[PDB]
Amino acid sequence: VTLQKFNGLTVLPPLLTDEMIAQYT
Amino acid sequence: KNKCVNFNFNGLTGTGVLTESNKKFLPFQQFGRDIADTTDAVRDPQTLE
Ligand SMILES: *[C@@H]1O[C@H](CO)[C@@H](O[C@@H]2O[C@H](CO)[C@@H](O)[C@H](O)[C@H]2NC(C)=O)[C@H](O)[C@H]1NC(C)=O
Repeated sequence: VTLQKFNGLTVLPPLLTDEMIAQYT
Repeated sequence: KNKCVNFNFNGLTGTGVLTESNKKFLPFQQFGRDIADTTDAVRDPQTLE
């Protein structure tokens, strides 16, 4: 799986990080 | 440069930080646009930078 600030759009991070989700899984 | 300012370039107005670009334009081009059709680079009229 593969993947603007000038216009007031903000894409803030999730609460759980990917290294934390990795620990739950 | 390295401060944000109410800028204008040949009537291309905006507000933002100005800093030097690794991008090269062709000789006739004056400003650059991103994929969202929005301006993200401009040439200085007197220093062609
Ligand atoms: C506009 O005028 C400036 C001078 O104020 C020109 O810039 C000069 O360019 C020459 C040749 O490249 C340099 O030797 C000088 O050092 C430059 N002077 C300064 C202070 O920048 C500029 O070329 C002119 N623009 C046009 C389109 O003629």
